[PDB]
Amino acid sequence: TLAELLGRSRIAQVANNHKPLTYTGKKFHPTHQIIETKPSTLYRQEWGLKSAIPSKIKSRYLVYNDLDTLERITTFEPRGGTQWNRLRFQEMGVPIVSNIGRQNPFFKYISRPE
Amino acid sequence: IHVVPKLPNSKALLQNGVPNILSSSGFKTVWFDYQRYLCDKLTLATAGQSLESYYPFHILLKTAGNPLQSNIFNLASSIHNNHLFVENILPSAVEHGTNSNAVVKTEPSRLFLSKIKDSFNGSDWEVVKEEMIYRAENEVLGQGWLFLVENNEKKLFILTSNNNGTPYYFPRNQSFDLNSAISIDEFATLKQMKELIGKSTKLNGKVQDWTMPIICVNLWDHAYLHDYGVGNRSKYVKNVLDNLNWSVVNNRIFSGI
Amino acid sequence: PNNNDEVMLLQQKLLYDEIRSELKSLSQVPEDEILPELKKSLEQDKLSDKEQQLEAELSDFFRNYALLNKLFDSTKPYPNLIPSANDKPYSSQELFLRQLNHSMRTAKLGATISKVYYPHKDIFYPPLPENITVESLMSAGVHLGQSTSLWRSSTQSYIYGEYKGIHIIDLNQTLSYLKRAAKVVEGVSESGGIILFLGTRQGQKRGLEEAAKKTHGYYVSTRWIPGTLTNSTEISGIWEKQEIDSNDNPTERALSPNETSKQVKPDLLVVLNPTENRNALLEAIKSRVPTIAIIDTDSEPSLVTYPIPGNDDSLRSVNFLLGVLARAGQRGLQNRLARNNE
Amino acid sequence: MKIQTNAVNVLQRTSAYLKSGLLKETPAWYNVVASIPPSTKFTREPRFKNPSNGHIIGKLVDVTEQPHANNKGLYKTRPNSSDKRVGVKRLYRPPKLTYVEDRLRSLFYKQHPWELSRPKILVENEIGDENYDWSHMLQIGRPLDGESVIQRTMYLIKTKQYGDMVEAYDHARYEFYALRMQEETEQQVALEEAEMFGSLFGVSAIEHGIQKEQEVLDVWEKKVVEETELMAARTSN
Ligand SMILES: [Mg+2]
Repeated sequence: TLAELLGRSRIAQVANNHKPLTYTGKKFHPTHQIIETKPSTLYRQEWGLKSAIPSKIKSRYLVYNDLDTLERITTFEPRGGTQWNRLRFQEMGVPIVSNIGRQNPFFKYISRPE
Repeated sequence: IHVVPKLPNSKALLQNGVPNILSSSGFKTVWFDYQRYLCDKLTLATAGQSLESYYPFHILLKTAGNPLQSNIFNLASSIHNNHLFVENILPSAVEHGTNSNAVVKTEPSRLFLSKIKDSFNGSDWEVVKEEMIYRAENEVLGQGWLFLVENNEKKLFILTSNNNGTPYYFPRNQSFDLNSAISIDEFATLKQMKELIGKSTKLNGKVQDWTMPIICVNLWDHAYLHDYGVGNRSKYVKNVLDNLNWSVVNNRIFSGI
Repeated sequence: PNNNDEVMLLQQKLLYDEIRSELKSLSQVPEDEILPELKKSLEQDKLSDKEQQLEAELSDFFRNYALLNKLFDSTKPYPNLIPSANDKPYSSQELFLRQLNHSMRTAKLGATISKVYYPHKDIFYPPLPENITVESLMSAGVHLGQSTSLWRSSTQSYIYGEYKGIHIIDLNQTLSYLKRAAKVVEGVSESGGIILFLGTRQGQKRGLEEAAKKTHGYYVSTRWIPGTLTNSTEISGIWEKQEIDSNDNPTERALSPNETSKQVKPDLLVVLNPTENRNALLEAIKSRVPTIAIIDTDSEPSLVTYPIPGNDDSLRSVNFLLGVLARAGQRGLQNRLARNNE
Repeated sequence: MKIQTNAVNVLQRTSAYLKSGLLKETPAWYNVVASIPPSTKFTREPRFKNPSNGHIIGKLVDVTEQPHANNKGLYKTRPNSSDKRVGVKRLYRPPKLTYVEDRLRSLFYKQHPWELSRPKILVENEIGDENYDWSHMLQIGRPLDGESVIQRTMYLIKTKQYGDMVEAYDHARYEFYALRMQEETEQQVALEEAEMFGSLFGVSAIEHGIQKEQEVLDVWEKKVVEETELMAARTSN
């Protein structure tokens, strides 16, 4: 059915987020999912959102909150810069270690009631 | 999704391999298995990204300058190189499946043999083949690729790559093995290359290289071991260079008409 | 095998450059250096029977193809390329042509690409209306309506539900409405009617121009002049009309001034963005011109004869629906040109 | 806006022009529209089911269907005020589509904030071509991301291998960690191996950031100096 397809659509895959797109507090990790469009689609203002992104946007990365609003605009910011922070961390090749010597969370360890 | 290209006369290739070079089992390893292995890994690496809509040759150029995309570059370079090798060693590029053609006598063209003499100080094609076999045995300790390339100055020269090294982009030719020791002359070449890459003003730190391959020989174990065995890779390279498809190799040389 | 043939020409080409270069060298030398010495030689020379042969053979050869000739009358690719010397490196132009050769043959070796969306193919390879699925419509984003805050409740029956603060258009109805609209375009095209494609949102021109081209129709991408249909004589009378046969070939018959001032009304109007083209829709109603339009959740369905429920804000969705309608028109045109042949 | 009449009746208004003789020649569209009638009802249509979750719309539970006591310990013997209000509006309001997967998606990205930094392409290729076997997480054609985990979790609960959604989710999460660790190593090793064979790179990611920060820090230097000189003059007053 159409409902089944919609639930699995790429737009459905992005978790609902209404966090401020302009946040001036302390940032410790990414808050919005970066959206990327290919160069061919960018030439046609196609991002896979509800409406065409304004042609003024030359970046290929954005973050958004609402597909449409009462102001008849998309709420988005044309930035994708948290990906470069992650890739620069990867280039520094420093593994993240636990200062408390806890078990690795990414391994299925056999824990006990200690 | 990147899919393995269909090859001309594929039924013959799956039955009698490539005559005088590979058997049926040897060709299944190099192309039907390894090419599937590469394309699947490339699809897993690039699916969901902008690179999925680009052909492997364009992917390697786009990613050649990105250190953390080397895995994608290696897969794209290997995929492009393997079909360059399988294309010039193929009995016939045209599909004589319904024409049952068994007479394909391809010989070096006049333009190729004229550029060989010009670029190799009058050496004949046979002598150049011996230099190519020698270069492969002494410069490629393990996996790699042997190329006959043409540069912007119309000169044919021999390039060898380690593992998946592209002939198109000199910063990624991977012609020097730094695991072993290098001479001061090799270090000078590397130092000069680094200076050229630093003169580029582009924010992507990319340079212009117009080198193009003419002949490609796969020096990976996936191509020779099963039929020749460890240590007999020079007998494999000799057979490949003696049974090249010159309809393809001649077409790779720019004529200008 | 035949390279020598080209070599024979190049030889002459090189010789021609040599002759021209030293023709210009003698154009600088003063006449006092050459002329008197040259004339003196002739004064000290005696013509022979053979020398005289060319004395008059060249006079006529120069009095026939230089003086008594008509100065005027009442390698195919890149024919202006200046090839470089075989010793010199490739020129910038030759490198471009050398790269183009590589692009055709080698650049696409290694893999083929399947199941990847290319935006241009929506315009140049639109599907037929019978092969369209809900999946295809959904892939194009046609189901994404407006914000629930902007709902025009007259569209209620087209809505499948609300999701992520927007109304989801029911693609099952979109498909049925699209098929009906496509058949209308095909009918009008097969009947020889004038089909006008109107869309004034940025980026729609390319789709609009190709749609008109493949249906032998017309398009407007810039601005709908208010009165184009109701005040046609004051706006469009000056522009040229033409007579055409059943094969859409110009008959070439000159048109009487009476025939060139008559209103030429479209037989069918397709509107990509009806919410911004109220003027055109009202003129179509006044002029009894049937209309097709994409109706988004905030758009009034009753203003058009054949609504197509769908997202009107995305160029992909619009160009997908326009492409289907354009191909439907093309099939009607091809069926009309075929019945004329047989 | 009023339901318009004149857009859908062009055929009937035209037919009056032709019958009277006001219009001599039949238009080319006339026959086509006659064979394909426009839809002219423009009605609001009721709906009795939410297509997403199959919830029934328009059903009233009668007191006879609630024989047992409630959470408060009281029996229901009469309709309550809500039961006595007409609910016709619910039949016509577009149903809110909901999905269990949406709850897991929000959880996954709350647990793994940096997965958001991995760019996602929302442009679809062809939804109808997706032939996925969710017995395994990796699939040819799609990236490895949070959605791979969600779809794997649903397959586990659908095959009844796990009963609780949490257990299926945790099982899928570990499969995701294993695949992510193999990719982080393939990239590190590929870079290391290339440098060992003489690969050269112009600008690294760290270098790219330094250059961009310099461009900004240079403009900032000028403005700071300018605004630290206007203050000195303005304050002198
Ligand atoms: Mg809209």
